[PDB]
Amino acid sequence: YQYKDILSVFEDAFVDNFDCKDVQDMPKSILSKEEIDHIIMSKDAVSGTLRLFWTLLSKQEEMVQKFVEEVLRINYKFLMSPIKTEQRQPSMMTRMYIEQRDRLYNDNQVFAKYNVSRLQPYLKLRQALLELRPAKNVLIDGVLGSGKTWVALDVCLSYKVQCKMDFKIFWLNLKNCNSPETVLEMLQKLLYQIDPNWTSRSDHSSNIKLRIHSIQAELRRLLKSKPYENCLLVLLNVQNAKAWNAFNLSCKILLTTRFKQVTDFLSAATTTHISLDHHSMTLTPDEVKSLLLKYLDCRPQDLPREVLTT
Amino acid sequence: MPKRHREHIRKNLNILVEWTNYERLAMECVQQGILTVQMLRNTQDLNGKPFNMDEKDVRVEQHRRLLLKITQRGPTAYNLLINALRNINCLDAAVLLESVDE
Repeated sequence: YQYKDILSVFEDAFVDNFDCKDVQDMPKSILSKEEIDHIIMSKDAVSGTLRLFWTLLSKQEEMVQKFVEEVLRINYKFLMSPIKTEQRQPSMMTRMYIEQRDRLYNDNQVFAKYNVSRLQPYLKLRQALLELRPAKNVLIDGVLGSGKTWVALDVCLSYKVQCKMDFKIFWLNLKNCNSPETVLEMLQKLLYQIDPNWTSRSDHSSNIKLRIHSIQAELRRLLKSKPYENCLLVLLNVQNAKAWNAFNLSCKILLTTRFKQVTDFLSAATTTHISLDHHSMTLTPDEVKSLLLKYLDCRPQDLPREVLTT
Repeated sequence: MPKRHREHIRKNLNILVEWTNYERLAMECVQQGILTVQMLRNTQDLNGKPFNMDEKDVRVEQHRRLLLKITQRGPTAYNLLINALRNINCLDAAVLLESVDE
């Protein structure tokens, strides 16, 4: 199989026990010089191990085998066993997690490769996830095209997110959803991705709105089922709070609000709200240079850029 | 080892750090094969910020550091601790260590 996929599972072990501070036996080829530095200044293990994973996945698939097979065997004694027992045997839930995760790469193919991990928000968002009650929802707002889609996928990818969420995560993009027809097919596709089964007899052209009430009730009934207790229904670029006014059926939903009206409509108590047009929310110069390196792809010529735009 | 051992080592940090000497425990553990040069250097060292505060708790904190490191080592290492402490002959901490188990 692979090593990089199995890496993302047991972050908890490394944050719990592993420490990069005592692990500084770097082979030159296994790391990009500075990260046996930048990990340390980036706190101890909550972010240091996350960025450790990010950097480790940045390279190809061999130096990770190097890490587990010779770098780890010198100091960590718990830590030989899990990877050897994980690489080959591959448990049932890891398999479904990686299936869903390969799917999440499958439907993107752009952010799936051109992503750059913006730590600090991701650090300040999955906490609302690990808290999110079966009725509450999470709001994120920021500038247009703030990577709100990018960061949403970034956080979604956290193995903790799939694991608690019971690996059932579903996306909807609120594009042109400002008509009481523009949501009908939205509800239809939501049903179908929930289940490609429908009792199409109830269709009544008399009231497109009575029909939307009926489908909301039906999909709510499907919601209150043993597997679908925690099914993740994220809404992308909410055009208006009116669209959400249909999308309220006591779920662990969460929304990336794009407009001030939408984000300010919600109650901060009943709905946690996270900003992006905020000094700490934004990208570091390190983040910016990582992105321009993701795109330009020239380390020696990276310096040839100025310092502007965010 | 189980998390019960983790909670025991963290909750009994004070008695373990007070019954046991710093340098003797360090030399014992390193000669037990428990630590290498890099990790012993890290464990003995601190932020360097605590240089401002009183040295009286510095080494003790370093000694405290030792516990925080050895809980990381494998399940039998605690038994090695059980062995290592008997090399220390500091059995007052050893009985408390063994009290939670069995």
